[PDB]
Amino acid sequence: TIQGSIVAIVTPMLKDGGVDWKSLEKLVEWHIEQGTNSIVAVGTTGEASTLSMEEHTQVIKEIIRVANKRIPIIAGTGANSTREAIELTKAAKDLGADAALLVTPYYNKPTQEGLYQHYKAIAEAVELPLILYNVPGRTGVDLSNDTAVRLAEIPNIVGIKDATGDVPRGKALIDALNGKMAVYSGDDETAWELMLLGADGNISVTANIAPKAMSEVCAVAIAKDEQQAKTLNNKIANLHNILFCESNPIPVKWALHEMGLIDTGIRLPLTPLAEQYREPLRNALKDAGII
Amino acid sequence: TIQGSIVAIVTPMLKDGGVDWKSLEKLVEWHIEQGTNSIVAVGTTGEASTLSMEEHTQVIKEIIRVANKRIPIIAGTGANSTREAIELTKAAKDLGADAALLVTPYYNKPTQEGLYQHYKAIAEAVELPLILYNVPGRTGVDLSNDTAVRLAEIPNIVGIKDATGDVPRGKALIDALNGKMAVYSGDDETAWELMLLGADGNISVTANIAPKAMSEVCAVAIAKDEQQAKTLNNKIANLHNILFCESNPIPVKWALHEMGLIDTGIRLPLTPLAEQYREPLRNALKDAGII
Ligand SMILES: NC[C@H](O)CC[C@H](N)C(=O)O
Ligand SMILES: NC[C@H](O)CC[C@H](N)C(=O)O
Repeated sequence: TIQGSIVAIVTPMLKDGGVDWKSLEKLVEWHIEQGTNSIVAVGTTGEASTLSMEEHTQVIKEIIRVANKRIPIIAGTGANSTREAIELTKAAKDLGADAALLVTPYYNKPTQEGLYQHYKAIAEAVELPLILYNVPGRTGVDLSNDTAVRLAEIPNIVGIKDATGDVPRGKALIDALNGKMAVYSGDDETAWELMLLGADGNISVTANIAPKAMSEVCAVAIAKDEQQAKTLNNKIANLHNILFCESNPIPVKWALHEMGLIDTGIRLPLTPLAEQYREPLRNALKDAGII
Repeated sequence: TIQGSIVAIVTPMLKDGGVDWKSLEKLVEWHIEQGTNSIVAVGTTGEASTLSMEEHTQVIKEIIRVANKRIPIIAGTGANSTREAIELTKAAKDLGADAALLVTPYYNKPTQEGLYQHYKAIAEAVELPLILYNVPGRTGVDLSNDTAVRLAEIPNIVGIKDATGDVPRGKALIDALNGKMAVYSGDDETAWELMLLGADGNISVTANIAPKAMSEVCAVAIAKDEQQAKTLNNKIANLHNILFCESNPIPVKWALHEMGLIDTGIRLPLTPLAEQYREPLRNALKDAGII
């Protein structure tokens, strides 16, 4: 169901590290304006890790309050604790979220069976649509294809954000599923292919700075028009790259700063994009005509 | 300054998942009797991840209580949020812990400067001996040896638990430091060796089930008695592989239960040891002469 360009929105902040609400609001209007099809409130890009449970909720609320049921809101509710995860996902449901995005427990390295029990428990406790998120590189674990298929077997588990970048792998998964649950790309670099291979959209980082372009690439990629997917994606490829020259979302948050859309806020352990990649990013933004 | 066999103690649980204060005290009293030099309260092996801040504090509290100041107690105060890490570290300092172990921020993948700043911030915020902890495999990040050496400059940043298993790298660190801060092995398998090369001890998983044996091994390798370290390690060198047949602390918590010391308690996303590894471990234990 949820399709298109789904931007994983940053959580704008002030120089001191407090959430920047006036700037958060403006960004939601701007995505809805620009053609963004949905939004993940407080995902990895949203500095979920450095936000308190209250800020997590406040943001989820604000994004839902400014969206005003105009486009669906997916609430970031992952945790490396099953219990903790149930608490954020219910909070989300109560706040009126359309769906929840739960990354695989990071750092405690659960077994594949633990990964199965973890999600099932969450699925049977809060009646909300749930979208799994696999990004081994960050978590320390890797939700196998077979595990994903066992889970698509659960009422409430409706999709899986796939950030491997491993396309044929992503393809195997989409095929094995036969439409039982959605798949979205969690890798901007190869999202156009994944969607061209039948993925329901991209939970995009690049979409923070180029929402129109992206939703256009998504539309035509889900539409199965190979050449336009390539042709329009190519206009923004350089961006999928330069936005990870440092850990996401260090750069995109600097990208948005150069765009004049947010202040330089970012919570430690994260840091402002290193002075070294600031001209390199500034040009890439100019080559793409975003400024 | 704290040296020898340092056990990352498990956090015993009842079938329902709540802490087993009865058994926890027994294990603390039994590690002291066996020869364990220090305990790490609520670290990875102790499920810091699935215990609330309330429980996190209760456990450091109880372990500090029962030890009665007979051995030093290190508190696992790590978090991937700087502000949070500071709160966890403060509570430890208030509870009366001797030092604090802080795994590098996990999952948000900070830059090396981010790592430097993060720890620099905790050191200046809390007046307490601190022990860095690097385990790329679970965090998605790698505290470079050069960042570690930079960080050794900071007054109360007094050591680093290297879990890489990368011995050459390990010695190169021990060398560069020239005593600026203590180095511990975060890897049982190669600990005996790292210690022969200058390391101040092992923050050991195996010490959970073979405290006396590890205690023996730590001492002799700290004495630089090569053959002895080697000969004693052998007694247990196979237990270093079996305790990780699944994600630590999954195997270890079983062993302790097989040793009739704790109940089957373990929190999701983690699970009881998979049946296919139960006999194998039992016989590895029996071999070692533990059961
Ligand atoms: N308070 C919100 C929540 O902590 C954010 C999740 C973050 N990854 C963490 O476990 O710290
Ligand atoms: N102390 C509660 C806190 O949520 C612990 C979870 C944290 N992600 C950890 O690895 O320790």
